[PDB]
Amino acid sequence: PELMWAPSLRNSLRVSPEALELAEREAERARSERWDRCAQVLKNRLLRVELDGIMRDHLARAEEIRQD
Amino acid sequence: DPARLPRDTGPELMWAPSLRNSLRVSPEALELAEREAERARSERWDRCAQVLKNRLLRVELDGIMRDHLARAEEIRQDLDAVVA
Amino acid sequence: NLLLAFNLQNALKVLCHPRLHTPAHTLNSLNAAPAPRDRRETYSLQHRRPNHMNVLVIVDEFYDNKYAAPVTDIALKCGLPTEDFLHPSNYDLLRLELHPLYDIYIGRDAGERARHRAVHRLMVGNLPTPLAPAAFQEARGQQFETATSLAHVVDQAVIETVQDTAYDTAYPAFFYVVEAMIHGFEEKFVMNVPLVSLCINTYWERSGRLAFVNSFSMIKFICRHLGNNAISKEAYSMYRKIYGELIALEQALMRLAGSDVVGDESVGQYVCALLDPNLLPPVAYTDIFTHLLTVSDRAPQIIIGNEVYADTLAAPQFIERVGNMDEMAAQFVALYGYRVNGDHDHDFRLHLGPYVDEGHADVLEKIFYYVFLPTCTNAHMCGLGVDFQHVAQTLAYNGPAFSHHFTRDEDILDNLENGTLRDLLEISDLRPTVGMIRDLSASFMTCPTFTRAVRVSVDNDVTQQLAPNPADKRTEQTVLVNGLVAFAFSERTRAVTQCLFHAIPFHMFYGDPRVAATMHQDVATFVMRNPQQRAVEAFNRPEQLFAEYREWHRSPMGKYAAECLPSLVSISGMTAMHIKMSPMAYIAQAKL
Amino acid sequence: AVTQCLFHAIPFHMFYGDPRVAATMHQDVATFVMRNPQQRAVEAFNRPE
Amino acid sequence: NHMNVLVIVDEFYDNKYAAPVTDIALKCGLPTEDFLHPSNYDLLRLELH
Amino acid sequence: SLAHVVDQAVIETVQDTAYDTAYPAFFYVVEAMIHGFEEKFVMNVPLVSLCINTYWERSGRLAFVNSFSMIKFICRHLGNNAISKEAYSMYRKIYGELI
Amino acid sequence: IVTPVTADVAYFQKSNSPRGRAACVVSCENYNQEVAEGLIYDHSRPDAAY
Amino acid sequence: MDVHIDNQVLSGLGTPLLVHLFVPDTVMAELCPNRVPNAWCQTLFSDRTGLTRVCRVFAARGMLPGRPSHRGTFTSVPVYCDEGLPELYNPFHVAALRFYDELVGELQIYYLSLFEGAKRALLSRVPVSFSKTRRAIRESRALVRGIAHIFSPHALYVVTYPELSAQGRLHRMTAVLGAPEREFRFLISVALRISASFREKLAMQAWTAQQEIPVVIPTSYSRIYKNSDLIREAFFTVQTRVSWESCWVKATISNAPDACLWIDSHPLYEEGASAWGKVIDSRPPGGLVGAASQLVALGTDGHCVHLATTSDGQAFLVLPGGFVIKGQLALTPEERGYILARHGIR
Amino acid sequence: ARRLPKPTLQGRLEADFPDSPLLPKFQELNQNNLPNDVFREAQRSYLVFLTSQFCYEE
Amino acid sequence: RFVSQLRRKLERSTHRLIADLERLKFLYL
Repeated sequence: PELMWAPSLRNSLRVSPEALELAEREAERARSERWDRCAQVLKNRLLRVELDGIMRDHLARAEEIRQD
Repeated sequence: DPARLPRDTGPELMWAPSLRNSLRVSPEALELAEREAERARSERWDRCAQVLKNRLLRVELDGIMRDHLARAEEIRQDLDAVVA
Repeated sequence: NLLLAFNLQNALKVLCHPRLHTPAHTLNSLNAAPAPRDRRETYSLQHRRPNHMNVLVIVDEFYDNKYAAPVTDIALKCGLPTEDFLHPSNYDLLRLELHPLYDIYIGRDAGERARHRAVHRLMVGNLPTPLAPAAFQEARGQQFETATSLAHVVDQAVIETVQDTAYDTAYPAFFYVVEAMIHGFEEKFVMNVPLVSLCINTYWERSGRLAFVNSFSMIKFICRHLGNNAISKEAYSMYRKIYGELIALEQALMRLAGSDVVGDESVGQYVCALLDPNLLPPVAYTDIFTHLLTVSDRAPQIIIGNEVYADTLAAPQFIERVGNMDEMAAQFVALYGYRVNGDHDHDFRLHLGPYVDEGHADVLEKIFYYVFLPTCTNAHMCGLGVDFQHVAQTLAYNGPAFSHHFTRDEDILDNLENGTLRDLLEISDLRPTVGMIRDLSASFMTCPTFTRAVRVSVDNDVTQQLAPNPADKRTEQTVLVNGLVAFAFSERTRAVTQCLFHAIPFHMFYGDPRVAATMHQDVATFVMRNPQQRAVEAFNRPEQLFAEYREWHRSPMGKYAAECLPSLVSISGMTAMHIKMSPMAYIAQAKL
Repeated sequence: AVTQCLFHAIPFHMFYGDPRVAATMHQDVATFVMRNPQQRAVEAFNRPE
Repeated sequence: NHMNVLVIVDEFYDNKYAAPVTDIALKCGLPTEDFLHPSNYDLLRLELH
Repeated sequence: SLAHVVDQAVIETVQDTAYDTAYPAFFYVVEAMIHGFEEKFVMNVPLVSLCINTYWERSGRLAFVNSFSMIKFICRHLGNNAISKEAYSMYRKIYGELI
Repeated sequence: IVTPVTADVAYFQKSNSPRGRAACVVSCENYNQEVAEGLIYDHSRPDAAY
Repeated sequence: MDVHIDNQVLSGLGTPLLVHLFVPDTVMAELCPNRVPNAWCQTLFSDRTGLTRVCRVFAARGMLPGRPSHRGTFTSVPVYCDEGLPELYNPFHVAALRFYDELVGELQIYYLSLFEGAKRALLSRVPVSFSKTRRAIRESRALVRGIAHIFSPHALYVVTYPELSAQGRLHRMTAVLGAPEREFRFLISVALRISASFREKLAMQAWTAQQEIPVVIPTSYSRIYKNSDLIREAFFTVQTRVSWESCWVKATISNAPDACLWIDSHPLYEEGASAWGKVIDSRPPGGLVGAASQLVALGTDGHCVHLATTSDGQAFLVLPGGFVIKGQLALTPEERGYILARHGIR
Repeated sequence: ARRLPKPTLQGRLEADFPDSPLLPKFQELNQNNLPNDVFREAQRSYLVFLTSQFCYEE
Repeated sequence: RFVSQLRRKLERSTHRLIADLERLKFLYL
C-alpha cells in the first residue's frame, strides 16, 4: 500500500546546509526589485498629484490675464 | 529512526498516528502553483531594467516643455514696452 | 367553499423582504460548521489582474501544454438532469447549493479558515439546469410573449439561415478583415459602402445565406444606410427583420417594466438586466466607457490592467478618443509614431472613438449580442483579435493599390502578387475592384493597434447589495474592445491567417472551444488531450481574463443556449431568462 | 441628418404621438427618452401640454 | 400665444427631467388582476363610473 | 438534444448515390490518386469541381461521398464558387451533422 | 346594476352581496361607525371573504 | 457632517490645526473586510523619525455624503507637526491613522495628497458651540474634491470650506524623501537578523528536524517536496510586505499584556496573501489541549509555512511537515520602544 | 512579451514602381542605428502608412 | 487700440498649448 513515516521527535529533515546561503541573496535581489517597482509607481502617483498643483497655480496666475 | 504504518483514527495522546495528524498535501496542485509562480518570479526578474532611459527622456521632455515658456516669457514681456 | 385565488402577487408580501436576500446568516452557518466540503475548485474564483496589456500573451500562456483541466462547480451542476441531482451520489454538490440567489463556493484554504464565500446570481438564467430545465425556460418565454402581447415579426426562415451562417465553415475571412477595418464608425462606412454592396451581394449569390451578421454596428449600418437597391430585396429583408426583432423585443421589455419610477429614475434598470445600463455589450468600438461612469448611481470600476479608473475627473488620462477622421489630420503622423515607438505592453491607454448619443440607450447592441446571436446560433462563436498593423501591411503593400496609376474599375485578382491577400481572396472568391480597397488601406490612419480586453467591474444594484463580503458585492464582466466576433473557421483559413487573427474565448456565450480550436492551434491540442472540455458550459477560460463565478452569465445560460432549438420560442425564453431576481423584478413579474 | 433642415416632429395625438418614432425625427425627444426610458411606451409618453 | 408649432414642442423637451404620467395612462397599462387588488387603491379610489 | 441539420432529402440523395449502379469509375481513380493528405488535393481543385459539377447535372445525385477525407476537404476547401451551390450544401450539411 | 365585463363567474356561482365587497357588518363592532365604514367602503383593505 | 465638528472642538489640546475628510467604502475594503471597524492619530516623520505624541480622532460610518458620486464613511486627519510657525510643510510625509472600533487596520496618508487636494478645493448664560455655525450655511458641491490617493490608487474625498483663520492660513501654505522607505527597510533588517538567527541555529545544530509538533508524513515527502526545497524559506523575506499585522512585532507589543503565541501564515509557494498574526490561546478553559489541537492543525497545513513568535524572546519557524527550526528574538530595545510607540503607549 | 508572426509580403515595391510620387517622402529613416530585419519591416510599415496617407488624401 | 487683441489671443493660445503639452506628458508616461 502507501506507507507514512511515524511521528517521532527523532525524524530528520532532508539535511540542508548549502541551500540557504544563495536563498536570501535571491530573496534580496527580488525584494529590491519589488520595492523599486512600488517606489516607482508611488512616484508616478506623486508626480501626477504634484502636476495638478502647477495646473491650479497656472489657473491662479491666469486671473491677471483676464483683466489685461 | 522513524517507523512506517498505514492508518489509524482519532487519538487523545498526541504522538499517535491518526487521520487528523496527517498533513493534507495535493502534489499536482502544488506543482502547478509552484511552476506558475516560478514564471511570475521569472517575469519579476526582468522588470527594473530600462526606466533610466525613460528618466533621461523625461528630463528631455521637461526641458523642451520649459524651453517653450522660456521662449514665451520674454516675448510676452517685450509686448509691454510699446505703450508709451 | 369559495374559490380563493393564489397568484404570485399575494406571495410578494414575503418574497420582498430582505431576509430572503441577506446571506449573512447562511455564511455564518456554513463557516461555523464543524466540517467543510473536502473537494475544492480553485479555477476561476477571482479575476487576477494582468500586469501586461496585450491579450495574445495571456491566451498563449494559458494554453501551452496544459495538463490539469479543472471545471467549476457551476458547470458541474448544469450538466445533468433533475433526478440524479437529487440523488445521494452528489452530496458533494448539494452541500453547496442551498440558496436560490446565491451559489456558495468554498474556494481555498490559503489562510486559516476556508470561508464559504458566496457570489450572487443576478438574473434568473443563472439557476442551474437541474432545478430549472430548458423546457421550463422556453415555456416561461411562451408565457412572456403573450404577457407583453409581443408581435414576433421574424419567421423561421431568417432564423435558420442566420443559423447556417454561423454553422458555415467556409465563411470568407475577407469579411473579417473588412469588419476589422471598418470597426463601427459611420464616416468609415460611408467610404466602404459600395464595397459591402458587392461583398454581401456575391455572398448571397454564393450560398443563399447572408453575411456580416457577426457584428451589431455592421448590420446597424446595413439597416441605416445602403437600402439604395445595391443588394437584392430579399437580402436587405433579413437584415431589416433582424433589426426589427430587437426593437420589438425592447418595446416588449419596456412594456414589462411598466409605468413606475423609483425616486425619479425609471424602474427598467432594476427588473430586467438588459435595460440595466451597467451591463455592457461585449464588443466596444465606440466610447461607452465614460457614459456608464456618468449615468450609474452605483460605482463601477473600469479595470484596464490593474488601473482602477474610478473617476471621470481623471478621465482623459486613461482613455483618449479618436473622434472624426478629419479632426486628426494634424495628428496622423503622431498617431503613427505612437503606433511604432510605443511599447504596448505596460501601456494602459485605450484608443476608441466618440460616444454617439444615440436614442438606443446603449442597449440595442446589448440585446443583439446577448439574446439573439447566442441563441439563433447556439453560442458557437469565439471572439477573435486582430493586429491592425498586420492587416495594414496585408491591405497596402500589395501591388495595384500602391501604384495609384492602376485605375479603379478593373480586376484586382490579375494584377496583385501572391501575398496573404491573394490566398485570402481565393478561398473567399470575391472581386473587389481597386480603389474600393484603397479606402480600406486609408482607414489605417485612424485605426488603433490592438484588441485590448477590459475587465469591467460594476457593482450590483441596490436590490442585491447585501453580501457580507464587500468585494463580493460586485459582478465583474469582460468586453473585448476593438475586435469583432467570429463564427467557425476552416483549417484553410488558419493556414493563411495565422499571422492575422488570434482567438480570445472571453465570454460565456462567446467562449466556445469548438470554434476557437480551429483558428488557434494551442487549444487545438488542449482539447485533443482533454476531449470532455468541448462543451461551452465547461470549457476552460483564462481566470486573468474571465472570472466564471464573478460573471453576469454563468454556465447554465450557455447550456440552454447550446441546446435550444433555434426558433421563436427559444428567443422568447432567452429574453425571459435575462430578468433579474430582485424583489422589484418579482413585483414587475407578478403584475404581468 | 439630411432632413433636420426640412422637418419637425409634432407629437399631437394618441395614435400619432408615438415616442419611438419621434426619436428618429426630433433629437430632443431622442435624448429625453434616455433620461426617462419608461416613456417610450405610447400610453405614458408625455406629449406637449 | 402664437402660431408656430416648432417652438411649442422645443419648449417642451429642452431639459425635461420631471415627466410624470397621468392617471388614465397609469390605469391603462395594468392587467385585471393587479387593478382590483388593494395595491392600487389610489387608482380604485378615483375610478367609479 | 442533438439537432439533425440533415433532413430526409440529403439521406435520400446519398442513398441513391450508393444505390446508383453506374457510378463513374473515374471517381475511384481520382480517389486512388488523391489519398489522405491535402497537398495532393489542392493540385486538383478544378478537376474535382469539374467531375462533381457534371455529375450534379447528368443525374440529380451527388458524388465523392465514398471517402471521408474528400468530405473533410470539400466542406473546408471548396464552397468558393468552384462547384454548384446546391451540391456544396449537401456536403456542408453532412459535415455539420458529423460535428 | 352595472358591472365590468371581467368579473369572475366563480364569484357569481356563489351567494354574496350583489356588490363585490361582502357586508361583514356584524363582525364590525356595535355603535362603531369608523370600522364599519372601513370594512364596507374603504378599499385599502380587501374583501372580507376574497 | 458630524464627526468634523466632533473632532474639531476635541483635539484642541494636542493639535493646533484640524483637517476633515471622507473615506470611500471601496478604499478600505482590502484593509478590513465585512465592515468590522467603525481612531488614533500618530503622524511620523520623513527624516526626523524619532517619536511623537498621539491624538484621538472620532468618526462615523453608514452616513452618506452629499455627493451621490460615491457613498461612504466619515474620517478626519489632524495636523500638529510643524514646529512653531505652521507655515512650513513637510513634503513626502506620512500621517498614520488607526481606524478601529475594538485596532485592526491602519491608514497611511500623505501631506501632499491632503494639502494639494485642500488647495484644489479652495442670571448667566450658556455659550454656543462656535465652529458649527458656519458649516450649515456652506452646503455646497465645490467643498469636496477628488484626490488620487497614493498608497492605494483610488479616490479619497476631502472636505474643507472657508471657515476661519486656521483654515484660512492653510490654503497659503507651501514649503521647500524617505517616509515610506524607513519602515519597510526596518522590517527587512529585523527579518534578516531573524533569518540569520535561523541560519546560525541550523549551523550550530546538526541541520536536522527535531519535529516539535507531531504529524504523520508520507514516505514520498522527499519527492513531492524536492531535495532541500527551502525556496519558500528562501523567498520568505520578500513575502513579508506587512509587519504590524504580522505576528513578529505582535509578540513585542504583547509583552505589556506568559504562555501566549502569535502565528503568521504564508502559503507554500504564492497561493496569496494568506493571513498575518493569528492568536493561540492558553488563558480560557479551552486549555492547553485546545492549544495543542490548534497547533497540530497548524502543523498539518500542508501548503502553508508558519512562523511562530514567543513573548519571552524566542522565535520559531514551522515547516509544513511538522519540522521546527528554533531561533532567537533578541533585538535592541530602541527598536522595541520605537515599535510600541508606533502602535501606542509605552 | 510577443506578437503575431509576420505575413509574407514578397519582394520589394520600391524596387518595382519608379512612378510613385511618395518615393521622395520615403528615405528619411536611418540604417545604422538598428539591424537589417527590423529596418526592413520599418520600411514596409512606413511605405504602407504613406500609401494610407495618399489614399485618404486622394 | 489694436495691441490688446492679437497678443492677447496669442498668450491665450500659448496658455492652452502648455496644458496640451502637460496632456502630452500624460500621453507619454
